[PDB]
Amino acid sequence: MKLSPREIEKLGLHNAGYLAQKRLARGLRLNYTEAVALIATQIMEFVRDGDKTVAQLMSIGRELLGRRQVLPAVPKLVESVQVEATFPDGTELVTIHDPIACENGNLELALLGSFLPVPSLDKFTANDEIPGEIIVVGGNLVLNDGRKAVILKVVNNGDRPVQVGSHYHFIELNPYLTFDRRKAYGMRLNIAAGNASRFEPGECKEVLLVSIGGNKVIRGGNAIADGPVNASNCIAAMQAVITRGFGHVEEANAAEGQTGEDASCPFTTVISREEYANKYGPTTGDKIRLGDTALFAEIEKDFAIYGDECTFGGGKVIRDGMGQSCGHPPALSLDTVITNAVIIDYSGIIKADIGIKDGLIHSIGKSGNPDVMDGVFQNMTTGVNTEVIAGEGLIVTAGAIDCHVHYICPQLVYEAVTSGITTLVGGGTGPTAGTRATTCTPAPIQMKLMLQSTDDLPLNFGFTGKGNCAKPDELHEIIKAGAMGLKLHEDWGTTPAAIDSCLTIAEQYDIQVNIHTDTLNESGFVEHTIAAFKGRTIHTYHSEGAGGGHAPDIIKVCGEKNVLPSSTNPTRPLTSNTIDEHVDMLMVCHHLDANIAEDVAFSASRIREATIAAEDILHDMGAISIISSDSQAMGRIGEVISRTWQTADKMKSARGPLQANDNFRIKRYVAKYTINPAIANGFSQYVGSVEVGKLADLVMWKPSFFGAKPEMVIKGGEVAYANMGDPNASIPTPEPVKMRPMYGALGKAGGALSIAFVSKAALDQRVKVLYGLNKRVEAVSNVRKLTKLDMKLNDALPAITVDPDSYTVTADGVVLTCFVATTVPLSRNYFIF
Amino acid sequence: MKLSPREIEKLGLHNAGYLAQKRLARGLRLNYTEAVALIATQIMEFVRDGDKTVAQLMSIGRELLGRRQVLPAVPKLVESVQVEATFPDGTELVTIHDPIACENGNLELALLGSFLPVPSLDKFTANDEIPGEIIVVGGNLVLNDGRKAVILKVVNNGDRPVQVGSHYHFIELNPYLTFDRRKAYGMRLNIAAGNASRFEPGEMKEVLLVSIGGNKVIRGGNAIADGPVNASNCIAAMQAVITRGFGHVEEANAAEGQTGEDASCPFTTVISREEYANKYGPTTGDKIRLGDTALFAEIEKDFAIYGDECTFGGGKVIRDGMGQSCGHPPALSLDTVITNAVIIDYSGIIKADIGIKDGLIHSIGKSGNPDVMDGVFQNMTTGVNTEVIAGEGLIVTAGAIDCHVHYICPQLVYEAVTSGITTLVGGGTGPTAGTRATTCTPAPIQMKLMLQSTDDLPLNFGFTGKGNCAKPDELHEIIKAGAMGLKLHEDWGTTPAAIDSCLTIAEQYDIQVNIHTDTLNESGFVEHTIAAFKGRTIHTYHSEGAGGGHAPDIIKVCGEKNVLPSSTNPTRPLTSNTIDEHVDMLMVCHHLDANIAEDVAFSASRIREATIAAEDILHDMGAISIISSDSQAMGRIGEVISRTWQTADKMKSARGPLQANDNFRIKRYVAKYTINPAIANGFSQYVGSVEVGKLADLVMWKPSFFGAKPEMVIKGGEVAYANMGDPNASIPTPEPVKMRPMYGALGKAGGALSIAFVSKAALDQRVKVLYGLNKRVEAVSNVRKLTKLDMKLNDALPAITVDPDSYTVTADGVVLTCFVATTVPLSRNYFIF
Ligand code: NI
Ligand code: NI
Ligand code: NI
Ligand code: NI
Repeated sequence: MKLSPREIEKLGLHNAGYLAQKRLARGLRLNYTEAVALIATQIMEFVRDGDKTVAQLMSIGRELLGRRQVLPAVPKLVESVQVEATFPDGTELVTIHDPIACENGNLELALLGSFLPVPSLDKFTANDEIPGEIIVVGGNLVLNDGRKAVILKVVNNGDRPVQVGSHYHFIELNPYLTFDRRKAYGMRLNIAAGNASRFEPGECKEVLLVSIGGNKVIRGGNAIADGPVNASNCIAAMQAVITRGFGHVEEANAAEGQTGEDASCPFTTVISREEYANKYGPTTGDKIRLGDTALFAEIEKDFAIYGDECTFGGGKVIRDGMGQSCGHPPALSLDTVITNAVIIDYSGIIKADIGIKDGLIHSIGKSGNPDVMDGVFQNMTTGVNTEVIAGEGLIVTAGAIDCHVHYICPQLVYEAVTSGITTLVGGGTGPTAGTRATTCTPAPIQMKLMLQSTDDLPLNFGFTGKGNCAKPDELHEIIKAGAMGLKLHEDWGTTPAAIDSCLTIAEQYDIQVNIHTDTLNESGFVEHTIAAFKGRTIHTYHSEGAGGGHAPDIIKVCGEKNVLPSSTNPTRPLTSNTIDEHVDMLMVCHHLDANIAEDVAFSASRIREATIAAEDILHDMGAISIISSDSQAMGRIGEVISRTWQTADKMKSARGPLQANDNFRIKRYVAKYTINPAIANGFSQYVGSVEVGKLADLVMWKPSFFGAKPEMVIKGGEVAYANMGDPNASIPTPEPVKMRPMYGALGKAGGALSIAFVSKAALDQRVKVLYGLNKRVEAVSNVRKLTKLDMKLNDALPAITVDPDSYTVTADGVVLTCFVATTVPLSRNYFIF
Repeated sequence: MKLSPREIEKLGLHNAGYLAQKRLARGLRLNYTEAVALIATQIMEFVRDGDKTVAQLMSIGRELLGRRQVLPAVPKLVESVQVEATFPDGTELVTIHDPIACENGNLELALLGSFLPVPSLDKFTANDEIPGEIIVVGGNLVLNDGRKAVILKVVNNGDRPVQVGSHYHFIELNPYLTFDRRKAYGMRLNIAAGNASRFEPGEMKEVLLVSIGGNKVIRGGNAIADGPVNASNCIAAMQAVITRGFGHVEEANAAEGQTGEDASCPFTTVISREEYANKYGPTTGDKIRLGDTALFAEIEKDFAIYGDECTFGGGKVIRDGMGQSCGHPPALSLDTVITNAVIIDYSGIIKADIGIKDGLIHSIGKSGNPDVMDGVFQNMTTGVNTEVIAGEGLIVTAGAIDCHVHYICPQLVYEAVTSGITTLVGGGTGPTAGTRATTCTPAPIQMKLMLQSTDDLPLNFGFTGKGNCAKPDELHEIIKAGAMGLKLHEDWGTTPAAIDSCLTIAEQYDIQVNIHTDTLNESGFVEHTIAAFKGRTIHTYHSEGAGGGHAPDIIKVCGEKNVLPSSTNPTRPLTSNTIDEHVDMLMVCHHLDANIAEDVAFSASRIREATIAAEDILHDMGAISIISSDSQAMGRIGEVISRTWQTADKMKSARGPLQANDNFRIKRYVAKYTINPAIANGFSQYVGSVEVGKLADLVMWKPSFFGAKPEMVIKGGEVAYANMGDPNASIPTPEPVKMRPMYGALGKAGGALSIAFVSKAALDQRVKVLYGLNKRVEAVSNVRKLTKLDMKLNDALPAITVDPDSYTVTADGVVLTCFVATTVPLSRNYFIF
């Protein structure tokens, strides 16, 4: 067949269309991903037929699926569908804009060529009544306040069209525009940042101009006015205007003034507030729905000065001598700027530009060019050598950190980064019995190998040894080898003696101890394991206990001051299939028999509605500080983030507000998979939050998709993984769009962008050198003096009791009961399976 | 002063002349080295004076030192003295040939400028009555037997001199030589390999010509006769002789025959036998005095076919198409050939060419070009790409192997290679108390460091850990780190428990255990340590015991079948200062007081004339198998070799012959610092003898200096260290000549040429990769099944008793007594201090 790659991919795309076609013919309402596959698939077939032109399919594509055939969110999610195919005259791109352009679509034609029977309308469900919607405050904003202003007559005396961007130095215009060049001096158009005025030939326009800000130095254009704005350089600019024949007619009468903050001043330009949000993303006071949850994030603070937003593109702001600085010291240009980002972080929900330098977050604030703009500090310069990642309208958060990882297969890793995870911590050596049961890399040799194995992958890694030992001998060895933490697991024996010996070792080496307790209460009940901690910091895995630990009351640990507790994700939150699923999963993982009295006793003692319900609440209470996966050993790597938001969404709907928005809950929860995993494991100076001085491990989200599927994963300042369409296409957006590794994941790049975390002892020996690692290696630290109070926004310490028969949990006197949700967000709207 | 390096060196050369001047003024008869410094020094001063010419100094230099002023060896050792100095007309080279050209010299003039009083003749001792002398068998040798021959008239009709080498293809000569070219076809001159016949213009000579050998293929010269010699190529050669105007007159009458082995055949050429030895070094039956000892090596076998010796030089044998082959497959050219070497090695004293390829000894035999010489095998081809090291007249031995090394300072190392040592085995970490007492590199960290440290040094290295332990735990670790052997030392405790635990480990890891027993008999007497061996292989260091062990009878170990025993070198052999030196040395190392009864008791129990006398004998018996240094911890790195021969010289003179030459003794001893240290430590497949397949770690000796100072040290095929004179000079021989590192000692080369030995367990983990070592790393093996019978030529097992009071040693019933020698060879004749 001589299949080129693009042919192979389209076969896949087609397969997805056909599956969507089969669901449609069943009278299922299609989700976003289904609508897309189906339409791209048909477009490709119509091109194969050879009967239809591009202009035709542009129309035909709007009339396949109608409001009736799709889910309530789809008409807002599907802005359009793009695909390329081979027409009779070669490859052509077809864009279908607003494909849900009607009520009924055309079923016959949506299925045409599939040979699937065409369903009747009444086979489809009835329409129900907008993910990531921006709720704009009512009103207008005056651009560019407190600046000298002038209105000038401008003529296009050329024979061709001339168009001028918002930030072009007006004196430097095409010599064929005629106006008062002297009055234009130091001025630029008073219009929304990044648009333009178009002058057809012969046209006369009356233009509102406003003064440039900051240092008021003009660079570029025609070099008419090179230099700082002053009386002396004005005289020189005018000399050059005359000599070089730049169109000039004095307007002695021109209205002059300033942009004053009051009503009906003719120099001022206003921008409708809904429209501000659409161009540049939301600003202070606006709220943003997280994905299709019920959560709203309100912009708390904005660094933007209205009218100088950093937007990149033709005629736009980020151009030489305008928004892009020219003449500052080269070493301080930002490597990359992320423009107009909504940052959601435990430390604040804000609107800001983010500058990246040397793989690090260099600054957060208002960025651009100090020669032309007020308010640009010397650490936020967009310069010649600065790349641009456009955040307008998107959310940025820290890369997620999953601190309960089983390295069972390398593909867990791709699934992780693709969901928004950039750091993994746990143990394993591949698909062995030991690794499948416990987060342990047991032999020094295997430490060596896992570090070397994962050395090119664009994530930060930590590996943990087997902590189950009643003598320190072999623990010293595994830490010296490079383990950055130890796992105490019952399958290797978690006994008071092992617990003690392992914590004494943690005290010496400043590493975290993660524990899965003695479910069987073989050598003690939970109180005996707590006693054995002896007031020493310890991280308790899946603290609720479905995934392991003292039956039935391991959850008591969420009330010990020295315990840092996490949950794993599959019990999150309590939903209608939770219990059934987990019982059987337990039966499967423990090789138990549905028909034996005691097998079923063990399992009913392990998987308990009363405690999972309590887990939803303690999680909302900030009594459980972290959420993690338990990847392929009871939990799900790609669902750390979504299960966090699904827990938040359920609690918002069940419980009281926590402090006219959901900010306090949003920040509490984002902390559970970003900052708190980093604190617990001892590397929070390097990652876990959007703050200056930390790795620029950064995930871009569409608000409509937030918490389900991100756009782009930045690793150490460079794009590591991202949504990507047809590699052969004329743009990146045509089908099939899927998460693929990017330049940050090829060759040596993964290593240059990331950190392998080891113990200080291992680093003292330079295991980075010994092991031949190209990834940066750093030591973990500051882990032996943590208490629950060091967990950001999750420092609650209830008195917990658990009834040994009913399993009912009481916290601070209050019986904890929670309902069984029948659905969750961030699921049916997003996934093809 | 702006001193260049040469100026700095000559200052040292001067200082040596002046010291030699002071000694002469005292009426000391000078040795070789003194004579040289003195004469070069005066020559440089006479040059400074500016009064005398080169030709003058050439005569004056002969009349400074006379037979009276020098030791008996000097007139044979000092063939000449060369130096270069700045005359009024720039730098010029002065060679003084045969500087002892008279009886009285000229004292005043030998001191002139030194302002030292000129001694009178009677202050000098009276003359006494030849180191490395060759004793030639009486007679002649017929060259080139069994070959077609012809005598031809040859005339030089050219106007300039023409000279032809022994192996040039005669038909290929200058076209101005006139002779019968057709008879000359396939012939060459029948003269000694490497010389020539000179034709002045117009001269007529009657030349003996003999047929070429091997395949008889002609290549090179003028391309007259390109091809295998046969009637068809003859016809073509004659065509080209006619066409190209090569001088040709038919000699219809020429005498034709062959080289018969009878007397007075006019076609044959004989070489006087003494002359043969002088040109090509000795052959079968000749004998060579080792240095200035009484030892004589007789050549047991010669591979040469008389007349085809490989000698390289202008006009000589090793030239394109003659002895240097042209047309064989390029991959099989030797990298280097050592021509006409006497090899002295445990396995035989012989005469052979030695072929080196890929740093290994590739072949031993008759080397050359199979197209023109008989007897050249395919693995002995001197090719275009073959380097020549000329061994004619010289002795080649394996690199010495010192297996009792304390790494106290890096300089031990240079002192070792410069004396002829290429492998070191021992322990240490530098000048610490532990390393100054024991051959122990105790920490894994220090193993890594010492291997990294010594990585560029052109010697093979083995490091040994601390074997003193009653538990195996840390012993496992040091071997895994890379130790290739363990040392049990009393200073760390050599108790029966430690001995057992250590040897049990050696059985697991296949490494050698070296021991210095419990001198104090604190824990047991020697019996008890022997019992603790439990029949297991163990290397006993300084088995005599002055250097350490059970007082007074450690020597008993030389009679245990599982013991491999070595001596250190300072007690070798028993001479008049031995006992006095050692008592004090013991006092100093043990911080003892001459005035405390028990300090003097311990000392007298440790240092024992009776046992040291017995050591001379058991050494000669082949009852002690190895001689080693104990470098800087009672022993002397640069004297492993000299002390071995000094011992052999003293026993020759004291005892009966061992099997009309000294071959058996010579071989027995050479094995003590070559093959037996490599067998005992487990790397004898790589080094320790001049045998095919092993590294080309080879030392070139002048017989006159053999066992004192070597000429050249070849490390893995490349010269690593050698005598070198003035780097500014026109030749390499002018003063000051001293041992200097060569190209094998610079940059990356030392590593490329050598091996670091580790345990198999360490190599299993790739410590070579972990430690970033550029030196090749290999594992030691085949060491736990050795018995004294595996020691080459040193396998004797006497029943030994030692009287606890008289210290008298008895071996097989015989009381061992030996005299205190007053002098030793390989000392006063050679050293400047
Ligand atoms: Ni677990
Ligand atoms: Ni787990
Ligand atoms: Ni010793
Ligand atoms: Ni020693």
